[PDB]
Parts: sequence; C-alpha cells; structure tokens
Amino acid sequence: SQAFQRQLTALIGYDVTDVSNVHDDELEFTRRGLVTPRMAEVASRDPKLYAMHPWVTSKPLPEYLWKKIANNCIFIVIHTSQTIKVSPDDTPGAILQSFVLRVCGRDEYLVGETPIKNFQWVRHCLKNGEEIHVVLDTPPDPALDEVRKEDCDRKFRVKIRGIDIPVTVFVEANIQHGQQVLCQRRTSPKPFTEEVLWNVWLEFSIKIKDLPKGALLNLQIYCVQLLYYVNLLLIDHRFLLRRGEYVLHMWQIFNADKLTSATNPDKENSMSISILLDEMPNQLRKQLEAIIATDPLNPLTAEDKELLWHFRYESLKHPKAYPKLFSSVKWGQQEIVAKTYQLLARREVWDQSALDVGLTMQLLDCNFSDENVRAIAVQKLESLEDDDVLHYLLQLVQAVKFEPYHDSALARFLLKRGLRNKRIGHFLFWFLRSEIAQSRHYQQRFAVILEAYLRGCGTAMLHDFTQQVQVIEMLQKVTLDIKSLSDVSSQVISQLKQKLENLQNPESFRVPYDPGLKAGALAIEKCKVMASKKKPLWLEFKCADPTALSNETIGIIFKHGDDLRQDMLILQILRIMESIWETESLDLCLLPYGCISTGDKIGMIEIVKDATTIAKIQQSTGAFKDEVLNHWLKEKSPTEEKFQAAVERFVYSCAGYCVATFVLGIGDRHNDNIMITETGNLFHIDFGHERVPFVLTPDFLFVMGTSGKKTSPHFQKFQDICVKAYLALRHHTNLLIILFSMMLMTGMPSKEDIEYIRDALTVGKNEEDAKKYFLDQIEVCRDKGWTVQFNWFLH
Ligand SMILES: CSc1nccc(-c2ccc3nc(NC(C)=O)sc3c2)n1
Repeated sequence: SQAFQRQLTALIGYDVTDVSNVHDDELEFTRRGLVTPRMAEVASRDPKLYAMHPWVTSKPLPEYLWKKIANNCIFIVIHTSQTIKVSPDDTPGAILQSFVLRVCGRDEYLVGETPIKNFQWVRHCLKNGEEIHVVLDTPPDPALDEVRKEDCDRKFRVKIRGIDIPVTVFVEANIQHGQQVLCQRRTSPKPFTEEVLWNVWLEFSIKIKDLPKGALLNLQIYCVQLLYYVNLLLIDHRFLLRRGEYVLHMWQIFNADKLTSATNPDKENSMSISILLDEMPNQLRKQLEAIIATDPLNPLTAEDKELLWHFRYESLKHPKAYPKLFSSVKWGQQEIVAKTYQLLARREVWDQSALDVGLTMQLLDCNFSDENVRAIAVQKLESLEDDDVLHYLLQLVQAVKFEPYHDSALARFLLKRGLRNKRIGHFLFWFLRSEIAQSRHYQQRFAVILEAYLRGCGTAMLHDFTQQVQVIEMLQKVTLDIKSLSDVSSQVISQLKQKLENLQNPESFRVPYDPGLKAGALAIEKCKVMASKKKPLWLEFKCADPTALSNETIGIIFKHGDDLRQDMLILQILRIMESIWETESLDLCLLPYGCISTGDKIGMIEIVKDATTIAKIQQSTGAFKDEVLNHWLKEKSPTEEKFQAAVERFVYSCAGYCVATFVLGIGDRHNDNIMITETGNLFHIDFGHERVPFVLTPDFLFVMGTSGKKTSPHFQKFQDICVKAYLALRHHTNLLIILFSMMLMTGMPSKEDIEYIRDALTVGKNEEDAKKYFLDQIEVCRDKGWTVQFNWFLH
C-alpha cells in the first residue's frame, strides 16, 4: 500500500505529503515535476556500472605520484594470495586475462574502460605507499537495484490588511529580484498591539508588465529594528501572477534564510501578515577590461554597470565578465530583460569556454534570480565528472537555497547525478537529510528533492539508507542522554556501557562518511566518553567485512553542542584546496577527516587512528615547553627514514594548514584543536568551535630546527612550500571568494566578514608582493610564541 510513503517519511525526516504549511501548491507541483528526471536517469543508467560504482578520474596523475612509480610498474596483490606486476595504463578488464576485481574489506570495485592509474583507490594507495589488496570477486546482482513500480500597464500594488501576534510598528514591502530592491513601500506607523490593522493599499511604481519571473514580495516588520520577515513569489510556478487573499506566518530575526519562500510552520506562536493581491575607444576598452578583471566581491559603481550593459555584446566574449554583466541588467524593465534574452540566445563563446567551476558557481549564488542565467551555470556543470561533482556537491546542494523556485535545473542536476552514481547518491542523501533535519527555512524544498532521489536509487540503496538512519538515531538518543548526566563521572561509563547493550539485539551499516566501509557489530568494551566540555561518545565498531586485511576497528565520535554543518563546509573547502595544489604538483598533506551533520548541533566524526592533540602532548610534561613535540615525534618512529618522513610530513601538513587556515580566517586556534598523527601528519579539528594569523608555535619550529632567532634548511623549506602553496591558491582567487561567500551565507551566523578573504588573498597585488605578504605573516607568528596559546589557556 502507501506504507511506502511512511518509510520514505522516516528516511527523509519530513513528510512531503503534509500539506499544512502551504499557501499554494509549488511543492506538490515539484514532486510531480521531478518524476520524469527521476524516470529518465533510472532508464538511462547501466545496471552493472551502477551496481559497482567505479570511483574514477580523467585528471593527469600528478608528478609527485609518478616519483612513486619509478619503475614504470605497479604491485597488486590478488586474493592464499599472489602478487602481480601491472603497467600504469592496463585495464582491470585486461589484467584479468593476465593469468571482477574488488578491494579487500571495502565495497569498492575496479571495473570499466580506464587505466588502473585512473582509479582513485590506486591513487590513494600510491600516495601512502601501501600494497593494493584486491579480493578476486564475482559482481553483486544488478537486480537488487530494483525500483518500486511508480500587456498589462497598471502599476503593481498590494493591500496590507494587518499583522497578528499571540503575545512603534510598521510593515515594509519590497519587490525583490535576487538581492536587488526594484521598489519599496512602507506603511504608516501604528501602536504595537497584538493585532494591528492598516487596510492600506501600497501602490508600487514598477508597472505589472515589468515584473520578472523569480521576483519576491518581501514583507518586513520594523520596530528602528527588523523583527519579522516573510516572502511570497510574485510570479508563481505555473507562470501566473499572484492573486487572492494570503495569510503568511513570518520568521523571527546576510544569510540565505532571508531569501526563503517558506513560511513559519509554528502557527501557535508566530507573527502573521494578512495581505491581499488582486567597438570602442582604447580607454573605455581598458576601463572595461579592468572591470572584468576585478575579484567577484568588488562592487560595481553605477558608471561600471552602464558601461558593461552598453558593450553588452563585446562583454559577452569574456566569460569572466558574466557575473558582472548580469549584475548590471535592470531586471525591473521588461524591454531590458527581453534584450538580456536575445543576448542569452547567442551565448556561444560561453558554451565552448573551458568549464570554470568558480565562474559557474557565481551564477548560482544569491545575486541571480533569473533562471535562464542560472541555467547556463548548470549547463557548464553538465560536463563535470563524478570526482569533480563530489568535490562540489555539498556546496552545489547548499546553492539550492538560492534558487527562486523549488523546481530548477540545479535541483534536477543534483537529482540526475545522484541517480547516476551510488556514491554521489549516497552523499547527496546525507547532505539533503542534514538540511531537512535542521532548517525550517528549507526542509520543505530539500525534502521534496530527497523523495525524488529515494524513489529512484533502487531497493538496495533504499535498504542501505534504512540501516544507517536506524543506527544514527539509535546512537543519537544515547548521545544526548549522556550530556544530560554530567569532568567525567564514574557511573557515566557504566551507564553508557549498559545503554549500548540495549541497542545490539541492525547488525551491519555503511559509515555515512565513507560508504565503502561496512561497520559490523560494536566493540562495547572500547567505547568511552570524552573529557571535553560537550561530552561526546567515543565509539568503535568491528568491520563487517571478513575479507579485510586487518582488524583496525572503525572509530566514530558522536557529538552534540557544535555546528557540524560548519565543520563539513570547511572540510569540503580543504578538499578543494588539495585539488588546486594537486594540479600544481603539490601535496600539502591535508588530513580532512570524514564528518556528517545529522541533526541540530549534533552529528558524527571520523576518528583518525594513531593521533593525539598537541595540547595533550604538551600536558605530558600551563607552563609550556619547546622540545617535547620533537621528542614525542621521535619516540613514536623506529627508523630514521620514518622519522625523516614524519618530520617532512609535518613540514608539509603544517605549511598546508598555515596556508589553508590563514586564507579561511580560522587561523587563531587553541592548542586543543590541532592534532598530529604519529606518522607526522598534522591537522585541525572542531570548526564549529592580541591575535595571530595561524598556529606556528616554538615547538612546531623546534621540529624544523629553529628557536627564536634561527633558520634551517628544513625551515627555509617550510617558507618555500608556504609561498608556493599560497600563490597556488591565489591563482584561484575567484573560485575561493565564491566558496567562502557561499559558505557564510548558507552556514554561518555581514558584508564585512565576506571580505577577509580579499585581504587574505591580497587582490590587486602582483606576485612578488604576495610572496612578501605571506612571509611577513610567518614572521608575525614567531614573535607571539606562546603568549596567544597561553591566552586560550587562561580563557
Ligand atoms: C571532541 S569534539 C571534535 N570536534 C570535531 C572534530 C573532532 C575530532 C576529529 C578527529 C579526531 N581524530 C582523533 N583521533 C584519535 C586517535 O583520537 S580524535 C578526533 C576528534 N572532535
């Protein structure tokens, strides 16, 4: 029967049928709309390849990795087991006749027409110098992917009737098109009582014909302080102007939440509003080019826009110009939007333009409501490969918040690519689910998209998702209860022990942050409760796969009290930073541990094996000491090779974070939050948690062979890597600025904050300046030594 809709609801965390919180039928129309994209991708997909999900690339194997193929040969261990020699560009389809190739312990298969070098797992191994273990296996049944069978010249105007609260005031109405205010009207102020009626007409100056699709009536209540906001889409999803009586429950108090077409579902408590609807000169060329060259966050003066619009067609031959050219369109004029479209009809240079993800992203941000503009960005995304889509997904998802309508190219794109690849499909799930679970502002839209995906991923995936949700809700329950019962107490660990007995009577589940890894039974004697302020559960599980090479059990932390959505975003940008460096033969040894937000200030975390905190390494002797980090680093490594590798790994990873963590503006971190692996790899944790640009303390320096006033061949390497790392990122200024900007608009608590990255990336500066800029930032750190780290102790 429809019991299927109940399980969907439970998977999704929201009931998409529930037609309570709607004043029109856009969500339903979208549920209906997304059926054919769902069905088309399901039909188009190859059952074999879809069943095995080969993680693959096209990108040229980086040089530093070819240095670990100094023989033109690669060792593979097939499983009693035997080693085999294989050429870099041999097919797994070929080396089978060398007498289905599945990775040991993992749900990862090596299949299809591509060199073995083009498989991510192979590239993962070479990076680490670990022998490729592959079980000789027969492919899983594609049958388990079974999908269940299913001309107006009048001026626009609005009647503000009044507002109502259950438990000095004026309404403001704005006709908005993507952050542009096309027109603005106010009501007369009135004493602020529970019910305040105006029954006024507000007549705008923008004529009805001049309303563009995607235009919001944004209603705001002021006391002067903004108190409550609400939005209604003036032109609706069927292409019809808004009409009729409307009662909208408003949100209580810049971020993506202010743009939503959703209404406050809390009717018991919320404020509501009743409304009623019934060829050029050298120099101008030089000025134009200087406009197009400016970073994405550099404001256009009115002189700029009139210029850009005038040389419209000449501006079109530059893709870098597109965000700027479409930010100069007067969307509140019918004749102009028309011209804009004759122009978009001949966007031929952009179609042939090599795909610029950074450029692409801009046309999807808060500043473009036109869906035809937004579509040309989505058009470029069509050519991205899976590996690429996986780098951008979290932020492509977040960009759905900026779409004016629930059904768009973007939402359809994420749907297609999720339906076409289990791994993308896996992450898409948890991303959407995380947003559905915690944003009242966007759950309705995100829930609809997630239904649309779950009704097409097939029964296997469906049952996969079932186990994970069951498990994470089971464990979440436990996570909160313990925080209620609290440094670490005595009963607490026994109380925990006893709770973990109750919830093992689902027996296997995919780790949400690494879908390749099966988590079997818990290891109940290994589970603890950490001594940090928020009392998170240290939990580990035995791997479900018997075909695993070892018994290194999977560790996952469960935490409530911090915004892991923020962690998630930072980490994604970290993976994008590695991705730039990789294309410039740079491995900065970033360790961006796996992490998913599952609810409100609550989620999960990848435990990185063989690592501790630098604060813990200091604790081991408030009176800090210089030597103990190098001392600790030695007493872990047996051989001199390993220690020399470890110290190098430190020099790269430290440079890596110093660059990353500086550019993102999260440099000034406490001791507790930086961690190092015994293998030398350093990494930061907790992003939901007299200044300094980045942590580079005298114990860090001591390891490089430096204290106070000194330098070493290993330290001069550090600066060499930094600078090179620093101007690598700078080559992708436009990309970074967008990602940063979108991360704030969709993930954090202002115009000011958005521009740290402009100062951090030093826009307008030449190359040799930036060299010196970062080198002097290194210098600043040497001075403060332990004063700032001591601050965080006092704090
Ligand atoms: C507690 S709060 C927190 N918040 C964000 C992130 C984290 C985190 C991440 C990774 C991580 N790896 C660890 N490895 C070992 C061996 O202990 S511990 C740890 C902790 N913790």
